[PDB]
Amino acid sequence: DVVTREYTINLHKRLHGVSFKKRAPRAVKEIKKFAKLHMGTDDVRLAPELNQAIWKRGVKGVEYRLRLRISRKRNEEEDAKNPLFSYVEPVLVASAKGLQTVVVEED
Amino acid sequence: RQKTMIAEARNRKSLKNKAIMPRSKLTKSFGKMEEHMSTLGHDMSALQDKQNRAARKNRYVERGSDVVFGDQDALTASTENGVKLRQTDRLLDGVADGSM
Amino acid sequence: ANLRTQKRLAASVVGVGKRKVWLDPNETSEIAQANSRNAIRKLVKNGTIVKKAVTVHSKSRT
Amino acid sequence: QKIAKTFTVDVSSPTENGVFDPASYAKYLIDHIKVEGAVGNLGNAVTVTEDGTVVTVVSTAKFSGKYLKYLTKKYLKKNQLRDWIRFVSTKTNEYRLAFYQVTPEE
Amino acid sequence: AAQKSFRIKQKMAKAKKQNRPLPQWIRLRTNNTIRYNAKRRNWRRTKMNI
Amino acid sequence: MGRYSVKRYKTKRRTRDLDLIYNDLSTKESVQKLLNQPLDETKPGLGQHYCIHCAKYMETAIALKTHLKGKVHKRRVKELRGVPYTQEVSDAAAGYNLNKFLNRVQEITQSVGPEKESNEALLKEHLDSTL
RNA sequence: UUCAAAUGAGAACUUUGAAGACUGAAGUGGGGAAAGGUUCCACGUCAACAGCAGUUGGACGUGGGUUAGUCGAUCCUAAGA
RNA sequence: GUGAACAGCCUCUAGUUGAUAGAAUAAUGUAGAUAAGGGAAGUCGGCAAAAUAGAUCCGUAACUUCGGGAUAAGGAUUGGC
Ligand SMILES: [Mg+2]
Ligand SMILES: [Mg+2]
Ligand SMILES: [Mg+2]
Ligand SMILES: [Mg+2]
Ligand SMILES: [Mg+2]
Ligand SMILES: [Mg+2]
Ligand SMILES: [Mg+2]
Ligand SMILES: [Mg+2]
Ligand SMILES: [Mg+2]
Ligand SMILES: [Mg+2]
Ligand SMILES: [Zn+2]
Repeated sequence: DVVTREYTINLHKRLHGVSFKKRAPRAVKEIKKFAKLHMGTDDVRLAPELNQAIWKRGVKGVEYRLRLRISRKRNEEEDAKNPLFSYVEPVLVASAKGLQTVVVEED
Repeated sequence: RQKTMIAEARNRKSLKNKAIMPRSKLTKSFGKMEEHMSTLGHDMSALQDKQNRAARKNRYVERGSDVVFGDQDALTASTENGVKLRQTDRLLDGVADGSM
Repeated sequence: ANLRTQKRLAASVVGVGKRKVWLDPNETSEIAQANSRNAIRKLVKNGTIVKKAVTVHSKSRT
Repeated sequence: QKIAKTFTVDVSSPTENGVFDPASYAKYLIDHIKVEGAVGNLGNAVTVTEDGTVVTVVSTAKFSGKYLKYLTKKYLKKNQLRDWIRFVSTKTNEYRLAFYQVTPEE
Repeated sequence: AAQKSFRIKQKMAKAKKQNRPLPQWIRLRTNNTIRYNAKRRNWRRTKMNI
Repeated sequence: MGRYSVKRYKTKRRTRDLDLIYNDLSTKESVQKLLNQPLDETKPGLGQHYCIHCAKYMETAIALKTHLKGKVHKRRVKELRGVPYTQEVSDAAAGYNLNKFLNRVQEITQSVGPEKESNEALLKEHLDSTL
C-alpha cells in the first residue's frame, strides 16, 4: 500500500554513548531501522538532502530530534525483490519539538 | 515562517567547505518556476504562454537516419582487442579465421 | 561510465583544479562521448561542464 | 567634483511577464539609498524615477553600479525573486533585469 | 634517468620490442611445444641491470 | 572537580574570608594592630607590608606599592564594598530571622558603614604617604 | 566517512553528483638530480596479482606518444687517470 | 590569521579522502586522563608522573681564570573596553 506520513525521530537516545567518529553513520542506520519498523519495508532509501541534514554539523553534531517524511511507495521495476520500498525525506521545520505523527494526503 | 526560512537556508548552504554554484551557469525547470510563482501569487498566463511557444518551437521530426538506423546498432564486427581499422593486432593477425 | 579522463581534461581546459570542475550527472553519455579537449570546450560552452567559484577566505574579522 | 551620473535599469522583461512592480522597486530604492551613511538623505542629490519600463537614478553623491546591483539584489531577495531574476549590465551604467535559463516542460 | 645515453636507450628499445606474449599462430603449428613466453620481462619484476 | 580548581581551592590552601576581612577593616584599632606587628620570621617581609583587603603579605614596600597599583587589589576592594553576607542573609532569603536581618542591614547602613569607609580612606592615605 | 543515481550478473571499495573531513606553502601542492625503463596516454579487458572485495589498476591484451643553431651533452680545465 | 617565529593551531590555491569491514562494549592489555584526606609512609633507588614554563617589572648569594655564575634564588603583574 502507498502511504505518506510525517514522524519525529529521537536520535539523542539512539546515539547516546556512541563514539564521535561513528555518530552520523549510526544516525543513518538508525533512520533506516526506524523506517523499516514503521513501514515494514526492508528497502529504505534516504534523500541526499536528509543526508545533508544528518551531517550538517560534522560527524559528531547530529541533531537530537529530526522531522522525517516517510513515503511507502511501489517498486516499479520488474526485477524488484520486494514490491514496496520506503523513501525518507527531511522536513525542515522551525523546531522539531512538540510534533506528533501525522498522515499526509498524497495528491 | 522566518524560522523555517532560516532552517531551509542552513540546510541548503555549505559555504565553509565550498562555494554555491552560480545561478547564471545553472538552468532550472518551468514546473518549478510555475509552482514557485504560484506560491508567490502572481499571474502565470504570460509565463505559460512563453513556455508553450518554446515547447511548440522545439519540434522533433523523424529523419532517414531515425527510420533506418533507429533500432539497429553495430554494422561492423567488434574487434577482440578494441583496435581501429588500420591498427595492427600482434596477437591475432596470423590467424585469419575466428574458429581457429 | 568512467569519466575520470573527462574530469582531468575539463580541469586542464578550464584552467582550475579538478576540485573546481562540475560535470552534469544527467549528461553522462554526452560527457562520455568527449575524448578530446575540443569536445570538452564545447561541453563547457553549452553548460554541461561548469567551473565552480573559489571557496571564500574572508578578511572581515582580520 | 559633483558631476551628476545617470544609471538606468530595464525592468521590461519581468514587468511584462507580470512578476515585478517597477513602482515598488523605485520606492524601495528611494527609501533605501544611503547618503553619508544614512537613509532618507537624498536632498537634491539622488533622484529615482520610473516610467513603467525604465528606472532611472541620477546621483551626485557617491553612487556606484555595484551599490545599485546590491540594492536590487536585496529587493529581489525580499520579493523572493532572487532565484529566478538577475541583474546584468548591457553597457556601462545601463542595466537590465533578466530571467535565468529555464527549459520548457513540454 | 631522463638524460640517458644512446647505448642505454638502444637496449631499452630492444627490451620494449621483445616485451610481448606469443603470437597465436605459433600454437597452431605442427609439433609445437612452445606454449608461453618463458623469457617475458616486466618492469616491476626483474630488472634489466643496465 | 578539575585540576585547577582542586589545586587552587583545596581545603589546606584556603585564604581569609570576606566577612573576616570586613570585620578587620571595620575598626581603627584592628587597622592599627594589623599595620603595626612584631617582626615575625614565619611571615613574608617579617610580617610587614601586609595588604589587609587581600589578606596577603608582600616581601617589600615596592612589592606592596606594585600590588596596590593593580587590578587584583581593586577587585578585592570592590568585592568588600558590599554587604559582608553573613548567614543572616541566607536565612532572610529563605524568609528566616527577617527582623534580625533587617536590624543588621540598618546597623550596617548607619554605624558600621561610614566608619569602615573612613578607616579605608585613612588606611589608603597612610599607605600613599608612607610609600 | 556518509547519501542518491549510473554501470554491471554481482558495488563498503568503479564513475558522476550531494555532503563531512584532512594535508595547511619546512604540503598529502607544483618541478627536477640519481635510479628505473614505457610504468606516460588511449581503446579493449579480469583467469592470475592488488594479504577483504573489485565492474577499478602502476595488472592482462593491442596500439599511440618524446620534434631544438638559442635547454643540455658535445668544448675547457680541477683533484686525478 | 594568531604569535618573536619556516613553532603549534585554523584557513585559501592545489591535492587527497588511501590503510578488510560490520555488530557489541566482559576480563586482561596498549595509548591517554581524573581523583577525598595524607604527602615518598612506596621502592635497591622519587622509576614514572606531577609541579615549573611566554612576556613586563622588583630583586638576585657563595665562588671565580673577573669573562662568568645568572633566567641564580625569591617576589608582583597580564583580559575587555
Ligand atoms: Mg561511553
Ligand atoms: Mg587543518
Ligand atoms: Mg615530471
Ligand atoms: Mg595510467
Ligand atoms: Mg584480495
Ligand atoms: Mg599495459
Ligand atoms: Mg589525591
Ligand atoms: Mg622508605
Ligand atoms: Mg618499606
Ligand atoms: Mg647554581
Ligand atoms: Zn590588596
